[PDB]
Amino acid sequence: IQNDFDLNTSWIMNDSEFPKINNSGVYDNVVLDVGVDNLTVNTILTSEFVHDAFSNDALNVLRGMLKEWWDEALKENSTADLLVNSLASWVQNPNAKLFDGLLRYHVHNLTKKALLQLVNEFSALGSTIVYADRNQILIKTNKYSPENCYAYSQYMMKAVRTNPMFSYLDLNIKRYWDLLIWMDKFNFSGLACIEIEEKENQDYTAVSQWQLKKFLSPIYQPEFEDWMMIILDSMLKTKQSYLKLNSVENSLNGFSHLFSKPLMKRVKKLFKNQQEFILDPQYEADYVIPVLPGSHLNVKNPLLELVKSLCHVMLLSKSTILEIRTLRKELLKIFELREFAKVAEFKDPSLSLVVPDFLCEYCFFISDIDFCKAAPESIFSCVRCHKAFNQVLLQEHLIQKLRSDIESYLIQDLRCSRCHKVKRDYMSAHCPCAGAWEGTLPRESIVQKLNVFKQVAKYYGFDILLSCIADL
Amino acid sequence: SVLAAANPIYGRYDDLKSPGDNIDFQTTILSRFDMIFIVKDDHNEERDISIANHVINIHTGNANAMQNQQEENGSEISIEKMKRYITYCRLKCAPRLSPQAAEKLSSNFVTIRKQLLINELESTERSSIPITIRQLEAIIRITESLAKLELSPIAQERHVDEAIRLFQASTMDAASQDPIGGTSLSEIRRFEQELKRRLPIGWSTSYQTLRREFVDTHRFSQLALDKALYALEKHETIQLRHQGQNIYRS
Amino acid sequence: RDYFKVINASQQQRFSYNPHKMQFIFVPNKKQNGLGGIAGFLPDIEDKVQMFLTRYYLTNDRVMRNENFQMSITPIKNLLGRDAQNFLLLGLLNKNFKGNWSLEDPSGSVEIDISQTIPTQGHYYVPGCMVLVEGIYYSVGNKFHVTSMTLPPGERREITLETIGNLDLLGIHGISNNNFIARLDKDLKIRLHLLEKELTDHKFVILGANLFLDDLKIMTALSKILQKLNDDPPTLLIWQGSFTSVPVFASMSSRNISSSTQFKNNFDALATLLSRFDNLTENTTMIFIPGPNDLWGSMVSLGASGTLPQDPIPSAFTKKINKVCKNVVWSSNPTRIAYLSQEIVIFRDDLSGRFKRHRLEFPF
Amino acid sequence: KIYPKLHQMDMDKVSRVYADLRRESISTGSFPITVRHLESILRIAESFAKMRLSEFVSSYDLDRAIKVVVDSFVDAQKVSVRRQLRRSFAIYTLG
Ligand SMILES: [Zn+2]
Ligand SMILES: [Zn+2]
Repeated sequence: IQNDFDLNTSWIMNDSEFPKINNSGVYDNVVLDVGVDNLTVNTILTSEFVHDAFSNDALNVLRGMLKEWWDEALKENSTADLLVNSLASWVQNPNAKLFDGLLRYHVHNLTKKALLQLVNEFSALGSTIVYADRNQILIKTNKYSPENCYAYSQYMMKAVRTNPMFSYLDLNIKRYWDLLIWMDKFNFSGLACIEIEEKENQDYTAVSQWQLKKFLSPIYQPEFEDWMMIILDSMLKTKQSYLKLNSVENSLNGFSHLFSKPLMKRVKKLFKNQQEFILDPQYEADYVIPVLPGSHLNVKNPLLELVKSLCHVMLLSKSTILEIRTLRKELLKIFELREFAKVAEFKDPSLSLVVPDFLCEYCFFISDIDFCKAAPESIFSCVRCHKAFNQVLLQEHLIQKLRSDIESYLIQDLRCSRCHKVKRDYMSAHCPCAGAWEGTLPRESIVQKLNVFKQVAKYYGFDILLSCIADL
Repeated sequence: SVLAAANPIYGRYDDLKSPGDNIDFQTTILSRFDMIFIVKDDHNEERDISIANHVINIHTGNANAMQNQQEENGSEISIEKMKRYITYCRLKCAPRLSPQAAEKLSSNFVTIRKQLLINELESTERSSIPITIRQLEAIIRITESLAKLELSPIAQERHVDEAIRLFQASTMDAASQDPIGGTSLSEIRRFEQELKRRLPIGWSTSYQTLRREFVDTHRFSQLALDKALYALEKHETIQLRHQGQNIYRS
Repeated sequence: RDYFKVINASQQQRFSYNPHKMQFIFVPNKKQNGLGGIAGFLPDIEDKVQMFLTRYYLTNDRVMRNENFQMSITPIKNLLGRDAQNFLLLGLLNKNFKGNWSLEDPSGSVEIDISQTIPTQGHYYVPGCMVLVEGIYYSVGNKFHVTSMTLPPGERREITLETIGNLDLLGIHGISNNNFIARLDKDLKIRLHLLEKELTDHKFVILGANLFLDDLKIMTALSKILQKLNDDPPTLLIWQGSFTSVPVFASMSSRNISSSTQFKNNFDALATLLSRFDNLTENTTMIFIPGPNDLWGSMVSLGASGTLPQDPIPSAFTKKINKVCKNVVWSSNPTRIAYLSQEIVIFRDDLSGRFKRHRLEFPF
Repeated sequence: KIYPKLHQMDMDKVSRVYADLRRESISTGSFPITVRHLESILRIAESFAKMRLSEFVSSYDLDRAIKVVVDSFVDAQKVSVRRQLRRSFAIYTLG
């Protein structure tokens, strides 16, 4: 029977994407970075009508087997430890025998439920989840000083571990954040201390990871870097002054008063020089807008995107909106534009192409890799272990993703335009009510997806993927 | 011909209140009319953006040019030419029906009559909007007008389909617009309790199995189908996919 | 021999059917008029709406052209107002959302009573098949009590052709397009007479299905076959079935040979084996038809049944066979060749098991 | 004598303001808002242009008109949400 094509099997085969939580903004409270490990094993060990359910008896037997393996590995058995490590890779891999996609989907669903339950448990106490993933969790702490969060963090992690459903989890704390500007996984900057020491002021280091910097003109990226450094310094200074004094927070309010006039004068000077030397042939090199995979915006004046990004980075405050808006209007008055104009609206200068459930053989690390937003020298190597990846594997995975995408588009359902009820007949012109059928999966979405596959394959050396395109 | 613009009681239609006490007209007066359009106001912000765009454009500083282009590209014609065309078509042609169209009209009328009866026996009050033989005459005259528009001396399936579509729009917007008006609710809460307990989030089950189980129990088919489709109408926990076979709990 | 063509499902001309004009209508191909440089192969949304309409229209015309039928069938929607009267109707057969047996027509759908059905033997009554139903309507419920059931009869080539004269569907001599419609029957008899002679010299031989190019036994048998064959090369040689015993898909381990590389390797040895049968390579053209679990399908189907208009073998994995042999053509799983006076179609899949597992059951 | 003319007005600002007023309103409160209020905004701007004996509407008059309309809508709500709406609508009438 397994040779036949069935819809539910098709949908459980290709249901491989994993959700995540991202809450952008500027935080003055301390934030701790933690890592979550042994998630799948804890998910498995912890916990007629439905036809898609996996067999209960086999699930119970597997849970008991895993439990005895855990117990034996606790009593100094290296082989049991290796088996426990390789269990997840065995589960994911279809090449292994006794493999059922239903069991894989069951494990994935249970992992989803366990992760949401863990997020809820973290939210039970005083906490704010900034970022979520299968490997990384960022939690906003109520306090203001990293030195004061030692016992708090230890008690919180101890209570988390003592929870019966989270007994087997492994929790590690990596970094402590003093002042963070978080908008995306690949785009953030802030001050961090590795670990809090005693009787001594901690070491603070500044990080600056901004893919948006790449899409600037070659001559304005130094200006962007310098002004980002200056604004971070100003925010740190105002937070320190407010702390010395003792949905609005005076920790950051009034920080833009430090660098307003120099910024305006510099913007005027940049505008004058750009106006003067834009049409010169020998100066045409530094005004060339770079092209990168995933780039789709076509725009002309570089200073406009410079100021747009420099304003959008400030606008993430969510508590000092009015001051930022006044500054932005004043900046836009230098040009002959208007406050709410379309051309003065910031957008994402890149698209996304993510491959889920990417596996490393040497380290058994599972993570979703982004082919567009991620920087180079990270697609080709694993994150934890610095081992190079196989390339034809990357090409094959991209091809499989593309083919599954095309199949999913081709097997989509039909929905009525006026009332969103679904089509329930094989031949019929339209809905019984008014309205014409439309597809659940629009055409332009898949067209853009194929466009970005083309761009990605063109950027690097990807020949079999190009052949896959050519056959279409 | 009679064209009337009227407002319901309490201003807005107030869908929460029953249609019966939203329209003060008697059954006799509505029967003479044959196209009744309920123009509801909606907020989705995309139609609102488009409408604001159109209004600010139709401001006299802009539209006075754009409409001119509609007389230069041949997309739209002037008013007086339309007047001459309508008077000429009224004087010249008068189409006629064909037997296949007659059979299709008969079957469609039987279907809508049956649907009205099935709504009435459920709601157990008389429908505030009736369906009678005058509506059959209405569809016939709509088809006649559609054929008259193109001067064709006969009316065929092409016009009949459009006429039936317009009539179905103008009857489903008003008459069958939530005929229940919002065993009682006791079985509803019992029904919602069991599927929540028995069926977790992420899986799916066949419609036939659920119907079999809840017809074997006291719920029966009439209560379950309405309950299932309203839980669908809640549109926050249960989704339909792969025709009516898969009941997906999002 | 010249004046014969082999065509794939990708380049077949599109012709719609109109129920109101009772005539086939040419449809422009998306590639010829469109750009096609970005994505031109993606069909539009209404295509799946109209596909079943087209199939039903063609079946309706075929049925109504029958000699016996001049009694007349009745559309489904015209069955509401009558009861205790016998009728006749046809349409799609499927299972409704509830799980009962139903017949679907462009007018509408009804239910089926099967408790006393006597079907015409010799047919595989399968969901998705046009069927002729004779029964008695009953308005007490909605059950069309069936008493007999038979598939529609078929027609020969000449009688169906003459209804459109001889239309240029598989146009080799001439084609039709948007501007004009073309027909030809003058050279048909001439080419028939030409084919009647020297036909024994123009032989074409086909092999079995699923010749896996990984095992030694198949290679040895193939070498013996080529040893017998190289002396007298035929006109066409066809290999059908999969060329690899395991579907190719994602390999999670880089320690061993990649499955794609293995698939490339398997055809490379075939080029070497062609080196010792030069007469066959020189005089006979070669045809390859993809199997169920070849490269593109198994990538998402993993060896199970998938899309029927299957893509040809990718060029990147056949860069040596094209250079050794002088005439090799890869086509889709359904492929059509045009001879002088013959139409030949080749189709490789599983049929008997499919029709055995999905046979409808008749109480008796 | 004076008839103002309206050429250089912000399309997106007024469109977004009207969309925002369509949001909230009956969807959260009770006061009804329709397309006629957009024409009211335009007429108020024209009147403000008339006040100075000018034939062309300037941006300042549009700002004054939008301020008047948004204030009139704001101060007709319950005290539970008045401050929240007031801080929500502070970006269009920034001045
Ligand atoms: Zn690794
Ligand atoms: Zn509809």
